[PDB]
Amino acid sequence: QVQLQESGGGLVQPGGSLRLSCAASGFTFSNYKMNWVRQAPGKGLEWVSDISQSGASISYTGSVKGRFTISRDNAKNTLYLQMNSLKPEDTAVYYCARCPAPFTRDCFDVTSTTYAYRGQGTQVTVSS
Amino acid sequence: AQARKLVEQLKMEANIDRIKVSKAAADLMAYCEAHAKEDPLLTPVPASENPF
Amino acid sequence: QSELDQLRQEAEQLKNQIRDARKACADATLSQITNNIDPVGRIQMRTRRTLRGHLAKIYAMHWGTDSRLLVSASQDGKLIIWDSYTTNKVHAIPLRSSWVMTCAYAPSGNYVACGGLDNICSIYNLKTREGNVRVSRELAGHTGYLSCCRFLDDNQIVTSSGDTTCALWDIETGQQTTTFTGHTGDVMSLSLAPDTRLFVSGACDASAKLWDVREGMCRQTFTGHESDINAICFFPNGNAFATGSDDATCRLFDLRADQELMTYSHDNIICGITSVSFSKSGRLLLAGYDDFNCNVWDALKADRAGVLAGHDNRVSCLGVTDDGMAVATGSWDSFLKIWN
Amino acid sequence: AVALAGALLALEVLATVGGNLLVIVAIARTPRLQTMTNVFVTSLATADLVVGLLVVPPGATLALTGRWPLGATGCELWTSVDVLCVTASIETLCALAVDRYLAVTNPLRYGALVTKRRARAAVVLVWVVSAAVSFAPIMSEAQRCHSNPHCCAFASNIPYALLSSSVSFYLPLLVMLFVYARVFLVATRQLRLLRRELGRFPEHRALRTLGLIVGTFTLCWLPFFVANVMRALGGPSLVPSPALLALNWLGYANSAFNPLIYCRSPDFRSAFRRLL
Amino acid sequence: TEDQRNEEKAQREANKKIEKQLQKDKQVYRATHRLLLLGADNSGKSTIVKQSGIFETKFQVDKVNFHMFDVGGQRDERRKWIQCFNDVTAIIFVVDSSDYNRLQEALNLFKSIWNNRWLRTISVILFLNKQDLLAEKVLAGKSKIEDYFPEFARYTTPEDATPEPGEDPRVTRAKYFIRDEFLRISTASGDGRHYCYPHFTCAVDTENARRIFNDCRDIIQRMHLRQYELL
Ligand SMILES: Nc1nc(CC(=O)Nc2ccc(CCNC[C@H](O)c3ccccc3)cc2)cs1
Repeated sequence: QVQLQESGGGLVQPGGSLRLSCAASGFTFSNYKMNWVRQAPGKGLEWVSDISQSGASISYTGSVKGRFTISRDNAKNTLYLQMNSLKPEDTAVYYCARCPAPFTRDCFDVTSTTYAYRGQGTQVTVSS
Repeated sequence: AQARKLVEQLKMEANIDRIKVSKAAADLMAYCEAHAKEDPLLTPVPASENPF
Repeated sequence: QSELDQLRQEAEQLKNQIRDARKACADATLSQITNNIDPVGRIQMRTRRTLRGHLAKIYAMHWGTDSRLLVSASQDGKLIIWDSYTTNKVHAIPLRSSWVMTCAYAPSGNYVACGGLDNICSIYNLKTREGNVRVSRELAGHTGYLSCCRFLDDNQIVTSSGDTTCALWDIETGQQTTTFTGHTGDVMSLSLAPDTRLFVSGACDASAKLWDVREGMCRQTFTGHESDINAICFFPNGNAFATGSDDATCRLFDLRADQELMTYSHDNIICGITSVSFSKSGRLLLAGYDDFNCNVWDALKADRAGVLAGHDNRVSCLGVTDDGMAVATGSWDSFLKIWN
Repeated sequence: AVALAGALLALEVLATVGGNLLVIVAIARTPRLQTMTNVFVTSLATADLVVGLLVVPPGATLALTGRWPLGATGCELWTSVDVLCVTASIETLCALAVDRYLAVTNPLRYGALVTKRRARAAVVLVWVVSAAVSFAPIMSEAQRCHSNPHCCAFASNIPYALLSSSVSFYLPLLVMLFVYARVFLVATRQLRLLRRELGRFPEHRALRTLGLIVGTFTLCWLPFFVANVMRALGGPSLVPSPALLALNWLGYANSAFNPLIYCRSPDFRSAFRRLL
Repeated sequence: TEDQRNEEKAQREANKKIEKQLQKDKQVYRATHRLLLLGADNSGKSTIVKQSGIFETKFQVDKVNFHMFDVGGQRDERRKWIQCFNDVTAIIFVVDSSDYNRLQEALNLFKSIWNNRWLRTISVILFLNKQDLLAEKVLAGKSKIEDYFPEFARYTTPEDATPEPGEDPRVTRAKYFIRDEFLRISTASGDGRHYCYPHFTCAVDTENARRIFNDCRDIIQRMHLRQYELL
C-alpha cells in the first residue's frame, strides 16, 4: 500500500532551521515527481516545492524561495526538505504529497482537500 | 466516531477466513483447464461456426 | 487529541495483524503452480468488423447477452446500438448531455442506460409499444460524474460515481436503495459477480473493494496497486478479479485468499491500462493500453501472448462477448473494431 | 541514344502507375485518410494513373519511333484521352490549391464550407469540363497526317489550340498562383509572429513547400504550353513537332511526380507503411 | 427464407434511415466549436458566461457557433474528468490577477494543464480577469507582489508592451509580470502544437466574446498551416 509518513520537527524560534524527512514506501520512488504541500492553521492547502524523478528540475513557491531546499534520495526512498530562516508565516502542517501517475510532468490535483497519495503531516510550529 | 468507523471496518475485514494462495491458484488453474474446450478465442474455431 | 492518536495506533496494529494473516497464508505463488502447464501459444486475432458511425471518441461499450447486439457511447452525445454480425446500427439514441462516460445494456435487452458528467444515469426504453426510443428514468442522486453503471435486472441498476460513492438504484421508483461508501477517491469502474450477489469497485486511490449488494457493506478491500485503478473485471467463476491501473500494471486478486496472485507488468510498458476483460475460459486477459494497442495476457503465467493493434488513439473500452466469440474494442478515434 | 529511353519508360510508367495506385488505395482503405481534401487527391491520382498507364507508352513510342504504332482510330482515342486526363490533372491541382486556400484563409467556416458532397461535386465538374475540352475536336501540314500515312496528328486548329491551352493550363496557373501567394503571405506572417512569441525567454517551411508545389507544376507543364501556344500562332516553323513531343513528355513526367508532392503527410506515410 | 430476407431488408432500411440523420448530425457537430471554460472559485468565469454538473453556454459570433461549458458539479480532483476535454478547440483559463495569495495555485494548475498527455495539443486562451482590482490593489501600495514573487524586484516592463494610454508605470509592470509568468510556463515546454493567448479583462468588458473568436480562428488556422507542412 502506498504510504508516505513524514517525520519533521516541532517548535523552533523565528530564524531557526529544521529538516523534514518523508520516508516514502509501498511504491517505486524513482518514477514519481514528489511535492511538499502545507496547511497553515486557519487556511487552505498550498503547494511549497516539487522535485522531478531524478532531482534535476526543482521548483519552489515564492515565499519559500531562498530559504527551503527540497532534495530527494532515490536510493533510500525518502524525500527531504531543509528549512532555513524560518518565519512565523511558515507555521503549518507539512504533507509530503506525491504525484498521481508515474513518468509524467503534470502533477495533477495534488493539493486537493482529500487526496489519496499524501502523508498525515507533521506540525512545524515556529514561535517563542 | 470517525477513527471509530475506520477501525470497526478494519476489524470486520480482519475476521474472514483465508485459504492458502496455493489452493486458490490451483482452483483458478483448474477452472481454466476445465473450460479450455469452449473458448473460441483461446482455441480458434473454423470459419464455418465463426459468425464474424 | 489523544483519543484520535490512540485509535490510529490501534488501527495500525490491526492493519499489521491483517498483513500478518495475509503473509501467513502465502504458501506458494501462482507462477510456481503454473510452471508445469503448457503455454497458451501466440493468439493472433484479426479485425473481423470495423464499426464506424461515431463522430467523437468512444468512451464505453457493452455487449448484449445474445453476443450479437452491442451499445457504444461517444462524446458527441450519441448512443448507437450496432448489430455486430451485419454491422448495421439498430438505433442511434441522441443523448441530452454530450459528455457520456459510460453505458450499459440490460441483461435482458430491453433497456439501455448511459450517463456521464451530468451526474445522472439516464435509462432508455428500447422496445416501446410505439417503436420509439424514449427516456424511461433519470436517476439523479449522485454528486459528481458517473463513471460506470451495470444493470442487474430490468429494475435494479448499480452505479459508480466520481464522488467515492457506488449507489444501487431502483429504476421503478427512481431513488437509490443502497449507498456504498468507503472509497477515498473517484471510483472508476465496477464489475458485478456472475451471480450479482456482490461486486467489486476500483477507485482512484489505488484500492479495490468487494461490496455485498444485499447488506450494502464493504466485505473486503484489496490494495496492491500504486496509482489510480481505471478498469476492473471478474474472473468467469466469480472468485477472482483483475484491476488495471495507471502504474502500467494489471493484477489478479482473489476474493478467497485475499491477496494478489499475478502481476501483469513488463519493463517496456510505461503506459497505463484503460480497460480489462477476461476470456470465457478465464485464460486470456485482454487489456487496453494508452500506447494505442490492446494486449492479450496469458492470465496464468503473466507472459504476454498476443497483441491487438489497428487503433489511431488510446483504447478506451474493451469487452468480450458473453459466449466467448468476439472481442470488441473501442477507442478515442471513434472506431469500434471487433476481433476474433 | 534511344536505347536508354527504354530505361526512361521503365522507370516512368512504373513510378507513375504504382505511385498513383498506391495513393488511391491508401485513401480507399484507410478511414483516417478519407478527408474532404483527399477526394481531390484521389481525382489527381486517377488522372495521373490513366496518364501513366495509357498516355505515356504510346506517346513514348511515337517519340522514339517517329511513326504511330496504333491505327487511325487508335490515334483518335489516344489524342482524346490525353487531352482529357492532362486537363483533368491540372484542374484538380487548381482545385486542391483553392481547397487549402479556403482551409487556411477561412479556418472557422471551412469544415462547413467544403464538405464531402460539395467536394465530390467539384471533382465531377473538373472532370466534366476536362472531358468537354477533350471531345471538342471530334466534332468538325494542313490535313497532312489526316490522310492516314500511319501518323498521329495533334489537333492543330489554332482556335482549339488557344482554347485548350487557356482552359487547361493558363487559367489554372493564374488561380493556383494567386491562391498560393495569399497562402504564403499568411503562412509567413504566422511564422514570424510565432517566432517572436517563442524566443522571449532564455525557419522557412512555407517557402519550401509552396515552392515545391508551384515549381514541380510549372517546370514540367509551362515549357510545353508556351511551346503549344507558339506552334499555334507561328506554326510548324516556329515549333517542330518533336519539340512538342518532348515537352509533352515533360508533363507526363510531372504526373509521375505528383504522388510525392500532395501525399507527404505522416497520415499518408503511415497508411503507406501499413500497405507495405 | 422469405421471412429472413424480410428481416435483413427491414434492417437495412433502418440502418439507412439512421445513417441519414447521423450524417446530418455530423454536418452540425463540425460547424460548432467546444470550449472548456475553467478557472478558480474566485476567478470570475461565472461572469464570462454572458448568456447540473455543467453550464453549457451557446453563443454565436460572426455566424460561427461556439459552445462553451463550465464544469461545476464535480469535486476538486480533476485528473480523470478532464481527459473528457481533449477534443475542444481551446481551453479558456480565467484567473483573477488581483489575489496574489492564490496566484501560484493558478500557475500550478496551468503548468499541469499544459504538460498533460491528453491536453498536450489543446491551446489555452488565458484571461487575466480583474484588471481593475489589480490596478486598485497595486496603486494602494499595502500589497507587494515581491512578497509572493521574489523575482519581481528584477523585472522590467517589456519593450513590446502596449500600456493603455492613461495608466501608471507600476500597474503596467504588475500586469505584465503576471502575464509573463504564465507565458514563460507556456513557452518552456509548448512545442508549436499548442499556444497561449493572454488577455487583460475587467468584469465589464463587452467585447470579450470577439476575443475568443479571433483566438479560435487563429488556433485553427495555425492547425491547418501546420498539417499542410506549411508553418
Ligand atoms: N498537326 C501535326 N501533327 C504532327 C505529328 C505529331 O506528332 N502530332 C502530335 C504532337 C504532340 C502530341 C501530344 C499531345 N499533347 C497534348 C497535351 O497533352 C495537351 C494539349 C491540349 C490541352 C491539354 C493537353 C500528339 C500528336 C505533325 S503536324
